[PDB]
Amino acid sequence: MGKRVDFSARTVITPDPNLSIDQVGVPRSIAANMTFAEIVTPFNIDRLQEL
Amino acid sequence: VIFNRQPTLHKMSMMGHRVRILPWSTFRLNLSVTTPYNADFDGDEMNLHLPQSLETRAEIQELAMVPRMIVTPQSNRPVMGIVQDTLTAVRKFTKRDVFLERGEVMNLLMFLSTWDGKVPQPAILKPRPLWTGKQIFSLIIPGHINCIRTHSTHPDDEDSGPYKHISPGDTKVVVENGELIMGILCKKSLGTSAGSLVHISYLEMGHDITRLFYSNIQTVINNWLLIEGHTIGIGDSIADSKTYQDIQNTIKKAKQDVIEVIEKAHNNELEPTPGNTLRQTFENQVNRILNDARDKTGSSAQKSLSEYNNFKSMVVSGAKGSKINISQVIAVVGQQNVEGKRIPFGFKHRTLPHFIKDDYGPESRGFVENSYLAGLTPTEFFFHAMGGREGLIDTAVKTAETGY
Amino acid sequence: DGLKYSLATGNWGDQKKAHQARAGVSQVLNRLTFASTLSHLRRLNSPIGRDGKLAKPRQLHNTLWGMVCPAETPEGHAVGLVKNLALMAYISVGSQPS
Amino acid sequence: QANQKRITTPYMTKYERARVLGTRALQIAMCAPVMVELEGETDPLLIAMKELKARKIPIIIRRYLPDGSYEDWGVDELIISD
Amino acid sequence: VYITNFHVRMDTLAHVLYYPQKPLVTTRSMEYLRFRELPAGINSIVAIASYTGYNQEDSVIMNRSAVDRGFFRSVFYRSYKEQESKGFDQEEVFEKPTRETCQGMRHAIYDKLDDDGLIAPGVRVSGDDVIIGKTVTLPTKRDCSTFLRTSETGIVDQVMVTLNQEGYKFCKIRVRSVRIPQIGDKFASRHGQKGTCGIQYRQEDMPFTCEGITPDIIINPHAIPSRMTIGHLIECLQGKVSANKGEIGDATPFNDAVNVQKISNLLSDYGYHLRGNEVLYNGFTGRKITSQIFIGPTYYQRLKHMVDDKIHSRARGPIQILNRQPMEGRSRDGGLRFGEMERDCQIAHGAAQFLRERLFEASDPYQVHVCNLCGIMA
Amino acid sequence: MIIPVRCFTCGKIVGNKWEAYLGLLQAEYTEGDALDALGLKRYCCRRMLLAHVDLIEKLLNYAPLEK
Amino acid sequence: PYANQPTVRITELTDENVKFIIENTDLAVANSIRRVFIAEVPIIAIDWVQIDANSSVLHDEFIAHRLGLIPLTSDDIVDKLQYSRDCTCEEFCPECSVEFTLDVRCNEDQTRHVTSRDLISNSPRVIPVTSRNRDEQDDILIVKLRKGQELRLRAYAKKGFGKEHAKWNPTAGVAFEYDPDNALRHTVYPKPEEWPKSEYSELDEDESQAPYDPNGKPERFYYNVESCGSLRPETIVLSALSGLKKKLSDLQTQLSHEIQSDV
Amino acid sequence: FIGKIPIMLRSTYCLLNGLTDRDLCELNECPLDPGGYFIINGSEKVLIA
Amino acid sequence: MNAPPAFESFLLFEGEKKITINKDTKVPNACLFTINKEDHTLGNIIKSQLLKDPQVLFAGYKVPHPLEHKIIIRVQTTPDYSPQEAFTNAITDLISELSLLEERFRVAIKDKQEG
Amino acid sequence: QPMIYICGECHTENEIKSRDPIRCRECGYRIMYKKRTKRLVVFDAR
Amino acid sequence: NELIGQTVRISQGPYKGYIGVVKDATESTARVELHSTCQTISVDRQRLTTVG
RNA sequence: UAACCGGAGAGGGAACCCACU
Ligand SMILES: [Mg+2]
Ligand SMILES: [Zn+2]
Ligand SMILES: [Zn+2]
Ligand SMILES: [Zn+2]
Repeated sequence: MGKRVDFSARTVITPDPNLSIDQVGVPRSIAANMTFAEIVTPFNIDRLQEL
Repeated sequence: VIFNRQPTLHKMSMMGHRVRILPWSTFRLNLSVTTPYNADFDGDEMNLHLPQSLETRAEIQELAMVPRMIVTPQSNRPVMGIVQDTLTAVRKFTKRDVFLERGEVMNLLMFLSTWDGKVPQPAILKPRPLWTGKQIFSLIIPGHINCIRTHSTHPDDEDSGPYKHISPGDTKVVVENGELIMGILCKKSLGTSAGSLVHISYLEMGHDITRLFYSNIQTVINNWLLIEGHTIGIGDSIADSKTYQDIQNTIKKAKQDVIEVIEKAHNNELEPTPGNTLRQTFENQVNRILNDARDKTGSSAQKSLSEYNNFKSMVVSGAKGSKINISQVIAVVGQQNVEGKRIPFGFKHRTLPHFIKDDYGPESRGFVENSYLAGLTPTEFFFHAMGGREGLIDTAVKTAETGY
Repeated sequence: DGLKYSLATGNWGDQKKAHQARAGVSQVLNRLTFASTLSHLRRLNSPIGRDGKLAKPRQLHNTLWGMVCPAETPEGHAVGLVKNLALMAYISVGSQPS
Repeated sequence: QANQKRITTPYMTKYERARVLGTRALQIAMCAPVMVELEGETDPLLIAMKELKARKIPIIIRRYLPDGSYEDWGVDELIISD
Repeated sequence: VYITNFHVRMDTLAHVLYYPQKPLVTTRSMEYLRFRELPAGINSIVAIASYTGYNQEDSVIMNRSAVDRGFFRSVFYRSYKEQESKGFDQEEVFEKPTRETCQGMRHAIYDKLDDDGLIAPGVRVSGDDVIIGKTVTLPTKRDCSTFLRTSETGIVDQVMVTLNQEGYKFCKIRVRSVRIPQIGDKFASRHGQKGTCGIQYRQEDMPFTCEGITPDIIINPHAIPSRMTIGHLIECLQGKVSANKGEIGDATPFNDAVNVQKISNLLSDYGYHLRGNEVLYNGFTGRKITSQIFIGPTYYQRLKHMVDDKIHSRARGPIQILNRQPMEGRSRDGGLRFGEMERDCQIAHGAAQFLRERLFEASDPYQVHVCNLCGIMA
Repeated sequence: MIIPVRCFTCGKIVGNKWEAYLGLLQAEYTEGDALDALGLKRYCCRRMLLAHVDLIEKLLNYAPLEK
Repeated sequence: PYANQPTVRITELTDENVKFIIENTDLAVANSIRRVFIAEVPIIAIDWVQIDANSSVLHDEFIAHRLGLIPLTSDDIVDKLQYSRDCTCEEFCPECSVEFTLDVRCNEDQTRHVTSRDLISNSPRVIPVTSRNRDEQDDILIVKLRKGQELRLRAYAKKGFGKEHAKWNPTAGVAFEYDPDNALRHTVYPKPEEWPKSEYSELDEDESQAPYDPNGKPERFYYNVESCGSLRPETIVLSALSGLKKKLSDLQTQLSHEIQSDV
Repeated sequence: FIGKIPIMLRSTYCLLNGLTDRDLCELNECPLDPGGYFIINGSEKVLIA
Repeated sequence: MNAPPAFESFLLFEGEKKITINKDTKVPNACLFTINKEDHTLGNIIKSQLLKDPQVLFAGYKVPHPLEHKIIIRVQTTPDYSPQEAFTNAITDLISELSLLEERFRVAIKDKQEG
Repeated sequence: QPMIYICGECHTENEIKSRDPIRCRECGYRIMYKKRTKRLVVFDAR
Repeated sequence: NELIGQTVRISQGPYKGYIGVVKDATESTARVELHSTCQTISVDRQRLTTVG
């Protein structure tokens, strides 16, 4: 019913008035660890190649 | 990403968000979104899940994204409102005697996202150009929205008598054709109640527009509050010393009225209320004197405060505190209760060893005739600790039943 | 080894009745701040079971004047059960009635 | 059921509106042919939203009625809410 | 400073502060607790104002230049014990593992070790670095070397080598790491008014008095009226009076020889407003603030709940043994729990494919073969 | 531990003041006379000396690690 | 549409501080000069510390922290140095840095106070603020040593400004004030009788604040700039004005390049 | 011989009984340390009442 | 470890521009100037100097985020006149103000020294 | 290779070989501290 | 690789003068742990210089 | 009428105590 998961982080929240309600601030160290898998297409192949 | 604080009780505890990357090592979220999450920024932690498939990415973007989650189906209100500083400075901003110079107006207009680049004609053109805070808030409000609300300090007789549509106190908020005509905006206009201005914005206009309507209020009001400023201090809690004497006379007359009830009880001159025993009707009469005393001192305190007060600046705006907290800081803490009754005889027919046995007086059973500004006597301090302990227990006990 | 086991683990009794014996006696001394050390060295414990909905032992009683600190208690599920010790409060040590 | 007997709503639900976009942008990510002359965008989810507004998505939706039967609704055949 | 001999004391999880100060406003019972010999906190200058909005919901704004000058800077000592021994021939031994000789060896640098198998003090270390090189012989050899805890990233303070009560060689290594206050670090007062840092501005960006006094700390006024901590305000008043007089303030509870009016009449003599309010100017525009700001010395504390001991993420890290779900813990590189209430919230959204992505694909995707006639796995 | 070099708020140097301050306290001087004898006018600088506890003296009572 | 002409008069000049008045300028210009006083005046402080021995009870980074806050007399050397991130040299040259050395060992039974006097500079002009105090005062304590303890270190001093770190902040207190009698009423006193008068006020005791004028703007800015001891307080101001002018000139050059490269 | 009993610091049979502060600093002990605890496998233990 | 380094407030990265110009499409004769690695120190005096020009109809600045180091200045001038030349005239007047102020300050310093 | 250690009690530097019982040749004390390393330490003054 | 494990000095750029140790290396760039701060950075090899 | 190098997912659990929202 409930279990551990991959691709998740946890840290302390702190205020920021200067960004919208649908935005969220993340540290670079968390973002440099959690990954998202994009499928290559001829649109993004150059960007993914540089990446 | 999806993003939650861990005691998830309703479906606004897991809401989608867009990622923005920032230098330091904490999660940062906007201050309205604190209200569904029940966040506190006092050492809270929140955990973030990243959706891995592109299909579930689209699913979160179309179902659980946060501006889509503004109005709940629990109680057909919005969940999010203006809070904690933007609300107080909104109330101070949209008052009738608020005037802005041309540089201040352009600095504030620099923080609107939904601005056409067109500067409105000021409310005063000569001797010198002056805009009004309502006139800028009319630029914040999107589309053509129409609503009518009332301010917290709106007097009841005013609608009955004359000056109904021209209010002397600048209450009765009226927004008409997307433009603030009149009124002062509090909790009852920008908060999370039904028929509030944000709710009309969500129903008449889309969720995407209401998102910008949140962010525009927060930016421009937090950038006006650098000019206005807002504090609290020890001067905010002090009184006239005409008020102090009135409070002391109220306490003295109530405390004498307790003693005469005790004398009528000892001389068997007290007849029991029907449906009650002699003990319960004695208790009822004593608590009636003490509660009427606390209310009268509280009302005297509330009448004493000035317009420039910073306790009143929050309670009128509804941002933080209540009308009993000001009375409990300035005038009288009150009676301390344990399980609805007074402080029980933990010793043999008395409470502490500093009291005579069979002392049903106010000071012997938990009433605190001192304020928080005046400090407490040690008996009253121990009784107030005994009062706070009960609620501190009930907080810990309540959770393991409510979650089950 | 019996004295050393019972003080090292906290199971207060024989090693065979490890689940029967009460635990939480002989905690590791908190050495974070000197005030934390003093408060951990002066601490009482109520061996009525936790997570019970009975508020009455957890309450602040009138016999706590001058002997136990009314303010100080952990805010968690042990409100009123763990209670620290007032300043001039002294605990008797026992003597013969003869 | 037959095209005469369509008793469900002519409106696309929020759940269908989510899942059609997800399963179309996944196809576009796997080099399916776009049904819309795009304006230079490369995000497949924006392309799927553009095809949904353009009413050109080549998917139909099978709504299972609780008796056991179903209805097949074209995405072109029903009203997009947003 | 939790004890005076903290440098001899090899102890896990030690925190000591650079510059502790005794409080300007004290009660007469701190003399007997010896608090003014081992204090925990600094007399800050707080200002209770809504400055930018980074202090709003119980948070706090800090002076970056004061933090640069050493304000609440602390240092964290972590110590590691290790004990060689256990079999008939399976001898543990401290040495440098060699890639030709020893079997299993991490990518980490082992050149930081001395040839005893230990590091000398004064060496910078980081996450996934050896500290104690220990090998057991293989019936060639396999290591049991201990690593520095991931994300700890400190410098070795001292290394002690000795013998246990079993006559075996025994080592304890203590590692410094200084901790500068950053945003997210949890601070508090002496009045139950806690809070995490939300932003740090420099001295230029911070508001200022008629003099160049800028507050080290800014807190929100909306933490006062519901909490009703009026002792915080009286402390902030008595601290200004005591710092101008030269006296240490007296805040014993039931004194009755001191109240707010006497403190106000004292403060009126030193050239201030009698209620503690002052006229601060905006640090950005220079315009003076329309409200007058309540400001003064208040004794704040630094709690042990940093953010760098709590932040952790995961993307397909290690896996449990019995069931093939992720681990638990910041130290074991564990995963968060998508528990029974969170699946329930995702049911209530009606997002079943995200629910399946959480509970099946992100935890343990797996396949079996089952007979088509009887449903037992083949 | 030891006296800080600069005031945290002001940035004025306070690190050279401490031994002079202890010298002035070993006289008829009160604290309120000794601080402005040293020229500390702002209370941000006055709290640096007035609230300091000098634990380096207690640390020097222990034998060192070497000789 | 043009610039205004400000005037200056000094009311106090001291080795410790300067007190002066600026007329006929804007609040923004006045604040930015107040702000470049704090952040963007280049000064010399030590930034590179190598410790060869530390047998004391204060650990290494505590000592390097206390060494960085020690100010260094850089009145004219800081104008002719270069930032070490900009100089062509490898690790350090005398055109980009200044070398300091500290080798102190305690041998007597008396506690050895290591002070800022025990720093030995490479250049005689760049030294700490034990320079001239004649017409008895102590020097900046670094560490106290027991018999048998010692420390040896070598350090280098760079040019920087206080936007990086507060050790490059040349000032102690920058008092700033405009409109001492509340004539513009940028602030609003609820009970104006309770407020003490300023130092620059011109009122009798009868009156508590000036009468409101709608036409007025902020002028007559009163500054008091207190130095730490590294720069003279009179040459903090000139260097801040030159730095702000140089910054504006560089910004105008970049904008000129953008405009003529856009057309 | 019966055994060995773990023993409380700063007690009447601890080795730190009645020592002066200088002698405690000679033994690398803290004079402000109150005692009242046991040292068992090099770990302080405190009997909660 | 997520601490950004102290030099990042004022040092341009490689490939960054100190200044960027973008025309504002909503209204005529308006433009947005984005400055990298500057703060209120420069934007406030630029805004105040622009507001002395009667041919400037709108002028303002903002920082989009304090942790970011960027500043945006929006200028709108009357037709016959450009926001770009308004900006560079404000700079070349503000430099003249600072130069005059520096000269008069050093003269008053010399006059304070025995005069 | 010599690996000089320092006696905790008598502060005597002494060379002990690898795989040897820990003991100081004078006063017989059994706690050694190692020594400070030789490689460079460089710190910012921040 | 040769550079891994070697104490190095950044000799160009804003990080000039910071001593560190090389954790990882490529021909284009390398990863250096800073001795002063608790942060690991990526720097080009042109800026690096081997010391000791 | 020439020129030497090469190996990689580790790693456990139970119990108790303290603490955080
Ligand atoms: Mg909270
Ligand atoms: Zn100061
Ligand atoms: Zn150079
Ligand atoms: Zn020895």
